Amino acid sequence: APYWTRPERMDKKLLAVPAANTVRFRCPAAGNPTPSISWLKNGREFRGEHRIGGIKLRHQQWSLVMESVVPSDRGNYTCVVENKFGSIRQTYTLDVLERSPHRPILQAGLPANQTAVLGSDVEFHCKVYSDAQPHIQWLKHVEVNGSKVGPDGTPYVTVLKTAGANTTDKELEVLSLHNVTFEDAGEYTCLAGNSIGFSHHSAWLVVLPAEEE
Amino acid sequence: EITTFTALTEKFNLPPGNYKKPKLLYCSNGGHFLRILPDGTVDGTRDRSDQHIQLQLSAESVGEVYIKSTETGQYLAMDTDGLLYGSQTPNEECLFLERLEENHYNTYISKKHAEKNWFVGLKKNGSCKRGPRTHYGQKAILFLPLPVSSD
Repeated sequence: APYWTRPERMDKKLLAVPAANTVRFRCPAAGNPTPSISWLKNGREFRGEHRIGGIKLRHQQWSLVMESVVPSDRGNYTCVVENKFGSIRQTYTLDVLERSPHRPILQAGLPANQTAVLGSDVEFHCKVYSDAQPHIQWLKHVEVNGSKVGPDGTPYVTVLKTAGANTTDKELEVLSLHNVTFEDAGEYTCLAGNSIGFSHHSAWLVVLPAEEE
Repeated sequence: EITTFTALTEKFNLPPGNYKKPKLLYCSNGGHFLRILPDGTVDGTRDRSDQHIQLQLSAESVGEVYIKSTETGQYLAMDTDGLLYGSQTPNEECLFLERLEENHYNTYISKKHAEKNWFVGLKKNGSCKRGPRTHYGQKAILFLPLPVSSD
């Protein structure tokens, strides 16, 4: 009859961890005679190389050491202690994340230059993966009395109201201009800020009258 | 080399606006999912079903962020004592400073009491940790985001 030599230390099956970092799943036991330790992935025999990097479990320490973990490893791992007089088993659910310690990444082409009639109401978009809480802003490349670039060598701009709300896409980042006089013809920038530096794209808008050619 | 459609026709190979969706705030210390109890007190829990672990973050400025629940609307905060509660209104008491530590774990520092380095960790049993109680280095303060459900 087998038993968990260390029960108290076995209620933590949730093991959320960062990628490429060795993991050690164990569950100490004993009995008469020494019971076997069976493993499995998701719920079926976990081969001693059942995956890349392979494993190296110490069937003696009642452990299952895995190195350089990967999201593809995230899977409720279960230990099985079977003995002639009894068979016990407990399961640990593993996960693996891959943090993106960068600035916000913004799909290209977005925003993208566009045109519109006066009094036309427009939008500009922005996809932004960004693990770290981003702080997206929409600038307007205004030109302070004379030049577009001030003594800081960096362009003059102005944060924009927001023009509306969420609505459309809960995955995008639009800016909605409305009566678009031949005054919003400047350049618009999407400045995605982040704990880890800033990222950003830009684009142009051009507005004309009502006939043409 | 396998692959699929979608990413092959995509225009961006990362989940767009993924910061808008809500997530759980694990805690490297125990195995808990930060919880802002309906009443208003905060604590730990493993119950991957606890209807009060679904946090919705956001940043009004770089690095500074609000931690919030998707059930109520409690703007988690830290009182002058070092107690994490859950204001109903957004206020200086509820602004945290987020940072992705080399151990790829995030840490929240009570912006207001930043100077003293008070974190939003969780004491082993899973109970909230008194501000002053935290120390930069203890797993208690090492939180690690998680998707609402498994896969």
